[PDB]
Amino acid sequence: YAHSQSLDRLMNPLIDQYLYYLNRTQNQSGSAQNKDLLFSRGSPAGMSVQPKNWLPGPCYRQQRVSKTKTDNNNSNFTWTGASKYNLNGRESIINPGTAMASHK
Amino acid sequence: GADGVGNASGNWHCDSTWLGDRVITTSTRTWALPTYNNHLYKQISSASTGASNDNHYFGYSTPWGYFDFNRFHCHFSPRDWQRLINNNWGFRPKRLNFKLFNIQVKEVTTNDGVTTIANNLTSTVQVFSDSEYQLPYVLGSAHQGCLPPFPADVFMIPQYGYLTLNNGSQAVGRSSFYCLEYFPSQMLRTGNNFTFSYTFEDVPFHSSYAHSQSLDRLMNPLIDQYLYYLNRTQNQSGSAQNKDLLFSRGSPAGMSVQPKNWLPGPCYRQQRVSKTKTDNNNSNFTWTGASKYNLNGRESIINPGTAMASHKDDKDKFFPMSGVMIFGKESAGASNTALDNVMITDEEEIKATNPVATERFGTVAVNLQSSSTDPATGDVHVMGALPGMVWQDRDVYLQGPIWAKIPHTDGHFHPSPLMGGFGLKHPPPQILIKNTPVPANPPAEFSATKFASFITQYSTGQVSVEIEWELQKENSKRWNPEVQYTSNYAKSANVDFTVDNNGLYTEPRPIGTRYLTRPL
Amino acid sequence: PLMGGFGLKHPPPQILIKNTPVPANPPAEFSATKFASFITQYSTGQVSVEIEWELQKENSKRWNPEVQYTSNYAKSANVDFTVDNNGLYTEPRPIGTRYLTRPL
Repeated sequence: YAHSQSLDRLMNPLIDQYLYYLNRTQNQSGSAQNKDLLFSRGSPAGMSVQPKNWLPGPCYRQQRVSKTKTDNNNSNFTWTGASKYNLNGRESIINPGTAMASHK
Repeated sequence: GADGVGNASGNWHCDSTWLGDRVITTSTRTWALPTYNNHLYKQISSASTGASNDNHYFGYSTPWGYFDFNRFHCHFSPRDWQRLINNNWGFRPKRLNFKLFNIQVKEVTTNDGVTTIANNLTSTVQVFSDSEYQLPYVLGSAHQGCLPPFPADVFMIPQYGYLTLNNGSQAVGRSSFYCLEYFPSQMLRTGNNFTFSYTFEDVPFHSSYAHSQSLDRLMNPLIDQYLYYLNRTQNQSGSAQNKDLLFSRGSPAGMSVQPKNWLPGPCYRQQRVSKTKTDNNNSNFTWTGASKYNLNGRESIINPGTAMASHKDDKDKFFPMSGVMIFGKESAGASNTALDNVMITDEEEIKATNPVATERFGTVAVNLQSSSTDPATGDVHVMGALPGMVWQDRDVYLQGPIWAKIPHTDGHFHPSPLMGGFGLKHPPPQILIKNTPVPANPPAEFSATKFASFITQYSTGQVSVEIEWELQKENSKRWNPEVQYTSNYAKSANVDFTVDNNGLYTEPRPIGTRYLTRPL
Repeated sequence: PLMGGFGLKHPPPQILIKNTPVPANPPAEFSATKFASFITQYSTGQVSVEIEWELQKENSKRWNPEVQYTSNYAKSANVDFTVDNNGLYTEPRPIGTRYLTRPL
């Protein structure tokens, strides 16, 4: 199956949270810049900032590659700049690696 | 159950009863249900809004309201919460009992400012529970609209809406649209009532204790180890400096160097922030320099993050910028509001096993030392799971949430919801409610076009929730008294957790659970 | 009790009553702020109390008549403990209990 929801978009788009976070650390009074600590409560407007319960899957990053040759850096980096592991002196490329989305 | 119009379909059960290893909480509140979205499902998104790649969203809003009691103060009174906290090493939910009754459907006509409400007796309200978990679950997001902590407080029912898959402001093929009328639901007139029960799965006890030892200080202060370590790599013979390899056995003198059996909890570092504005770097770094995660192109701030101690030592003036629980304050506002109008939670008792959130986890060797190259040392700011690690989870608070639905995934790890509480594969289901549409007079000739003329109406009833909590009693051989949550004996203008002259219930501070002490 | 009567460790308990709050029509959009709009209403009913009193009868060997509470036989504008032309109930004087006589 495929999820019809995404981990970051799990809340109720219609309701605020009863939770707060530190929104501004510098207030705008026309005073150019002036310290301060300002908090706001979670809003549908600012989903990226609302407290949440879970984290996305583990990660071991991999080098990007384009299907159209043009986009790609010149040179032979298949081994040179590929993610790999070091077992008793010898390296082996992490091939299918940790399960990660292929392209955004 | 069901009996005429002039017959109450349920009583006011609001109580708590203590039974050795159990406690039963029972709450009743009066509620009010508006007719949402004028009976309509609406497509909603971030399109033609302020945008921001990290804030885009696609979803729908339903004509349906929903019940929410996922908050400890929905069940425990302050006094109770005190009892719970001061005497119990742990606790958890077992059984749940939900009753809905005394339904009253009012119709309101409003003619020239003169707005009058009457009883529509034959009108019906629909309710049903998502027992099969086929609706997007919103309860585990710390939203508003729970049962009021104060029993005498009437409340408004939250509107139900949900988010599906979005490619910024746009939906995809695999995006899901759910119609709540495509569920069987029970219809109620004024004399009817709805009831329902649930049993919690086996979740571990919330740890309402604090350790009276710390992971590093677990040995016998009086005795040497039979283990050795490399103490000096350069001897002092007055020869300035001269290689050498010197080993010593673990001693009480040098505890920081003794071999040990365990590691502190995982770590994902957060930026420090002072409560007194002065100490803070100038500039607006709340987003700019906040720890966050990157999910399909969009970033989201790791809010309550991995469970870490809030501030080291005495420095109670600091706190992780987005790594603690911040509560409203009744008089607090939307988005302005200063530190004086909020309450920040101090996760202090967990210092004994967990890394401090603002500081680093530790330090790692980063190169292969030798005669010709100096030994190097890197700082480690992010630390994943390690065989031998142990830790506590974030505490829970009287104004805090109780449980959250473990997402249905091919895999998860120590699924304690990150805001604190109980992680349930099958949580108390969502109870959906809704006023049934009552059409106004239609045309005297048939018309296929959608119906738009509705008699406007709302509803009121009582709701009762009863929960059975299993306690884990304390078995301490500690000789000295323990720390307890207490009220300040001294005189005062106001009494903690009461109403003021204007009759507004107010909660002084957040209260955690970890007062009693178990050894490690 | 110093004002006179029966001192009870567990007296007839307090009977608390109250009209149940009936909200007026709420906003067409959700609001977390405390609810303030109530349909104003009151209530009427009858109440009945029934009490069983144990008497301790008199066992007197006194020869001469006793003092009794009596109403004045003589003519009068008003009858003790009644209503007036305006329909107002009125209690002429206080009446204690101690009329019959027991020896010490």
